[PDB]
Amino acid sequence: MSYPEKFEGIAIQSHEDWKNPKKTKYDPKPFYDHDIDIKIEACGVCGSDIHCAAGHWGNMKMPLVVGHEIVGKVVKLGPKSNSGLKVGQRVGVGAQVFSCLECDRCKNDNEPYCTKFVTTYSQPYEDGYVSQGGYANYVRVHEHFVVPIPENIPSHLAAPLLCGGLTVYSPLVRNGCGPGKKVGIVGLGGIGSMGTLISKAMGAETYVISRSSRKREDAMKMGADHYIATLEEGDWGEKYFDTFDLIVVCASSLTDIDFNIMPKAMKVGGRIVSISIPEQHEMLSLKPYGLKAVSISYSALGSIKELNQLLKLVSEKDIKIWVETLPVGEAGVHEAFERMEKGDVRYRFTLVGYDKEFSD
Amino acid sequence: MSYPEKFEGIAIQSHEDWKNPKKTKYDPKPFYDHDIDIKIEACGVCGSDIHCAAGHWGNMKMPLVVGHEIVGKVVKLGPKSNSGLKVGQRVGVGAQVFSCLECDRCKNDNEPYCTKFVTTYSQPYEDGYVSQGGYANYVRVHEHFVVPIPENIPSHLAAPLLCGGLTVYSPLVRNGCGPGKKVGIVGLGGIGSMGTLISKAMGAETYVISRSSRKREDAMKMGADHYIATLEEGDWGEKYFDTFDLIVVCASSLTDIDFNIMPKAMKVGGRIVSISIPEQHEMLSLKPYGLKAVSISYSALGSIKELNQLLKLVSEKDIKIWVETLPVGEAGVHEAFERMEKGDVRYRFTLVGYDKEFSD
Ligand SMILES: [Zn+2]
Ligand SMILES: [Zn+2]
Ligand SMILES: [Zn+2]
Ligand SMILES: [Zn+2]
Repeated sequence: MSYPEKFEGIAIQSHEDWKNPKKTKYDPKPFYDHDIDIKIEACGVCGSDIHCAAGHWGNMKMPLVVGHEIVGKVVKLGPKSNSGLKVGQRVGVGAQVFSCLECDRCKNDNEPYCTKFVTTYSQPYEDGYVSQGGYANYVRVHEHFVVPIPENIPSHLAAPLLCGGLTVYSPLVRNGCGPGKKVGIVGLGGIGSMGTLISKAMGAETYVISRSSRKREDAMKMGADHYIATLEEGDWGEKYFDTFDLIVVCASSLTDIDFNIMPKAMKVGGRIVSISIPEQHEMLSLKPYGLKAVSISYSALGSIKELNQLLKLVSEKDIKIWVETLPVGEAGVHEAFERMEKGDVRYRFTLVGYDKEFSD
Repeated sequence: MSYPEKFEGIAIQSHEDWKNPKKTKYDPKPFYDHDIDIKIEACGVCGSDIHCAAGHWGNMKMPLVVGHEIVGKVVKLGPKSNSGLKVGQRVGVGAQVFSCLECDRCKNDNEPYCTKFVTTYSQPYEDGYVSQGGYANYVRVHEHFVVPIPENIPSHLAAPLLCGGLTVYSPLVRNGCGPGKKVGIVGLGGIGSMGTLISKAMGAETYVISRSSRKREDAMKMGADHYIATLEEGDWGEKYFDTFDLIVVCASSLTDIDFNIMPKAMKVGGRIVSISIPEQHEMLSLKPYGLKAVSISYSALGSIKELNQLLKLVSEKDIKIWVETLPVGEAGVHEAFERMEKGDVRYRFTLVGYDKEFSD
């Protein structure tokens, strides 16, 4: 039925047919004093969306509404709200929808790494409800995770930042991506793109590192000071020896990426940071010997503090990311999905046209 | 014969009988304009010494004089010397005996990571000679790697710093080991000890992390604010969850050290740094998933700049390391070796009594 009691959205019915989501009606999460209800109007299709649906993460309780690069308007503030959000205000939600907010890690701004962390969708809250939202009309989120969206940034062009962009940003900021640093982006995909842009925006000689050359042109349109085609190198680590300060590996899987060569290209003290989460059956594997004065680590999402920093940056220096809009709906999602697997996206798919798909 | 033309020392004759070195006479490295000849009077027995001799590193050209925690006196400066060393001066030499000194990494103070790096022993120079020195009367080293040894630091108590100590120091300094930081030392062995001391000396709440409790008493005598016995924990990473900033793993091998638990105990941004080099057939193996906001890397020796920093620190705050002297000679080395394998050392063995073992 109408808003209040029931939410509607394009939802997965079975991992078996994850490519065919059907519009569905479901009960929202119980509303809490700090929660906020946001009427959605745009949602970036995140690679994670695809892996989840396909069940690459495991068997998830269905039905299931995916999507977590949300940009909608505030349509109802809970009793104890104090974040300073007004009703009808333009807001965003990313991958995190809950945290404890009391631990050291939260107070210290590392909510993605909280003991009691909960993700936007597919995860049951401490009370049982399995997080939904995304490819739907409304999403119910705790105010700490809802953010203001700068005026100049358009919805379809902001949403992707709530997750993908943030994901690249966090490690880039945290590891000094800035003036005079040499940064490599491994995998000019959805997240790969924003990182390439975000990276430059920060003033770092950005190198884009892909396999073929299919994307050389784009990487360069994006402002990448350099591009590297692995298949055309034999030993790129050898050629680019001692050049990088930081390399953020953001690629769907971690198979076609030899991790015994990469270190060579890192400066003493260099850092390789992966943004990936592949089909569980996968593991990041590399020869130990090589981590000689070069560290390797993994990163998850970012802290809302940073999510804000990014939005601001994307806003202040007019960062135009590459998005191709699709119409929300059993179809749009389908295409969206279909294509994302084929890798047939000009980097980011932002679902829109929410207004004319759910009605009243 | 006498000094000039031939050097003498206790040398390995075959990996097969690496425990029975025999006093030997061998031709020094050709003398070069910056080289320096140091008459040895003390040399710390380094774990590396043991692995090399045993052939854990591979088949090495024999005879072979091991030892690279050298402390002797300057007995001959080469033509172009300018380091400012005087003759008869007290000096030290560690594991590095050569570098290019022109590359970025050298000028930038990372000579251990130089393209043309050469180690004190077992390595042929760009000209062919296989680096010796250590358990001998004289060692011939390029001035860049010979260092002044503070007055107050006794020889047998300084030598171990030239390698072991430096090895722990480097990563500790480089990763902020200091006031208000929580640091863990994994493996209270030779290097483990100095690190425990050095660490405290710098003002870091030092935790010592070993297997049994056999060393609890010592670790505490050393000033360790805490001690942890793995075998008595079941899940120490769980108990010490989110506590460490840095952990330096300095243990002979890397087998009895589960690396899927350690990350848990690291703070977001924490760092695990190994100092180990095990019997080649070995590899540092751990579940990928865990490097969540925690990085893992490896480190080699230190930069002479740091080697100096350490000597200074050990000197200014009177750091007494744990050394048990032995008499250089077919015997002393034997015992030294024998014991080091059994692990029967109160941390560091410093060979001495060089004066009365080689004569004229
Ligand atoms: Zn995501
Ligand atoms: Zn928390
Ligand atoms: Zn050594
Ligand atoms: Zn060099």
